[PDB]
Amino acid sequence: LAEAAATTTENPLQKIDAALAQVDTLRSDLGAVQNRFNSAITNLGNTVNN
Amino acid sequence: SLTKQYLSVSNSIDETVARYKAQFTQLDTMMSKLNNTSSYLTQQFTAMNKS
Repeated sequence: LAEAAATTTENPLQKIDAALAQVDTLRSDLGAVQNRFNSAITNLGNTVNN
Repeated sequence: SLTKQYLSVSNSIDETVARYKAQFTQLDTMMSKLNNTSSYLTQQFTAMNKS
């Protein structure tokens, strides 16, 4: 479990920004995969017709 | 940042909407072709049976 804090924390922004970077990277990956999904769908439609 | 994220999401959404609509358009063109072919096939059957 998480422990309590006995002292004020330093350089909090240098951690918050790192967390934001992680979130941005994950969001980028999630957005990206959808493009591959759409390309696959279009290709599959063409292949089905053929 | 937030209205910015809105700019980004609006843009992405718009790309997706264009994609879906385009797929539908191409599909409907294929429909046009097949419908016409089958329609004249049908008339041919009707006449040759009326024979």
